[PDB]
Amino acid sequence: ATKAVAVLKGDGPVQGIINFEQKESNGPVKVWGSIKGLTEGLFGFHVHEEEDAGPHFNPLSRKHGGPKDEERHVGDLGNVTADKDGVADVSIEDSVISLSGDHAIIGRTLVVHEKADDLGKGGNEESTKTGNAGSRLACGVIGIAQ
Ligand SMILES: [Cl-]
Ligand SMILES: [Cl-]
Ligand SMILES: [Cu+2]
Ligand SMILES: [Zn+2]
Repeated sequence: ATKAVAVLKGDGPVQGIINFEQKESNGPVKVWGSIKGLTEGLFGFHVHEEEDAGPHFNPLSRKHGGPKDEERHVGDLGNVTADKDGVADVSIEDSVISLSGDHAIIGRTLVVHEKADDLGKGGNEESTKTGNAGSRLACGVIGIAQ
């Protein structure tokens, strides 16, 4: 098993610790943790390309989708849901991201957005790029667990 952590920080109050674990080099990745400082609602949650306003991590050159869509970016992890006091519990199992190999998400940037991801079902081309999720509230590099 390979383990990773991203520490989400932003310019506002949004912060959190997100864990990743992958038992087999080609097995599903479990993603979990809590994000605080939000407001009640749905917020886009993706792996972005940045390592060093960049696009979603997309090594296979696909269009944007929800996590369970046949057409999606590798980074497309959908939405997290925060309650009235601004806490979202993240618990995701994903088959497309990986922590090893040619397309490993290690070193890329995890992002939580200001608004909801429309899962590529929106009425414009932007929907097929970013899900119309808007600006970033918090981000953090995905690093191998120390
Ligand atoms: Cl980016
Ligand atoms: Cl907005
Ligand atoms: Cu995003
Ligand atoms: Zn995407």
